[PDB]
Amino acid sequence: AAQTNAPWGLARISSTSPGTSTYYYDESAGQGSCVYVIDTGIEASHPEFEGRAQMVKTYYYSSRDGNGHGTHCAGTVGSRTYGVAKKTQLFGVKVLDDNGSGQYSTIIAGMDFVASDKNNRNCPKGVVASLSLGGGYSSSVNSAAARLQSSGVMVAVAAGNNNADARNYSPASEPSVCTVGASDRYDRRSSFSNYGSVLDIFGPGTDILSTWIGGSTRSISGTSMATPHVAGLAAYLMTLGKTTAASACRYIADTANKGDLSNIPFGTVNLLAYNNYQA
Repeated sequence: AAQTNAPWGLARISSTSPGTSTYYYDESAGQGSCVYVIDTGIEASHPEFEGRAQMVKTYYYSSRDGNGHGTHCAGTVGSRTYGVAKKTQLFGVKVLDDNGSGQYSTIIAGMDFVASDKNNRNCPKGVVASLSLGGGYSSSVNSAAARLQSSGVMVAVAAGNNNADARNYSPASEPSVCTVGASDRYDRRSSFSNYGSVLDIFGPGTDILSTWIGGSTRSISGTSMATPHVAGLAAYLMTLGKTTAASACRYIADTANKGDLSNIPFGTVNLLAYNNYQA
């Protein structure tokens, strides 16, 4: 299948060179997989989700996304026009308030919730969790992310937007999950992207067009935007049978475009997520 005039990040993950405009992908499109987006919520009524999105848990007064961040991330995972895995099932868990903030105790509860809730869902091709959030180092937050990964869920987390070593941020610094940095459309490390040896993979993160609340769209930037590219790619590869939740991060690294990024500090991997599609 091919989507012409795609957002640049989708085109980039299906190409060996920057500057293309077509997203090439297998028609299976993540069908039969499930992605939990743990964030500010999802506007599930957005036409771009086609009935495939559902809020399953909130830690606040409402399940509505009153911010937009979670709806944007979910759109990069699996919306029709802006998504990597266009037939996946999306589940929203609202651990961040409508200002985009949340306490660590609530974020931990949301991770433990997903590890249990997935056993009540029909996800024959596997389960992914996308965490576009983080803060200062916490061994309790790292431990919760490791539990979620151990329970059989492919966990992808943002490296953070401090132009610093991700070792000092959580859950970015948990080794057992997939830690995602951000790149721009000219194959540079995004100027805000964290770096360091704990990074596993880079994805498109600068000027990412996706869904927004009120049935709208907008472009924003962050490692928050790179993470759902990798989460959607994992769901897509699990549906194709190429990998499992336990090994998807390693498989994505193994099959990545290597050495193509600039402004990568010594000791950080030079790997850009790639779907290896062949017509």
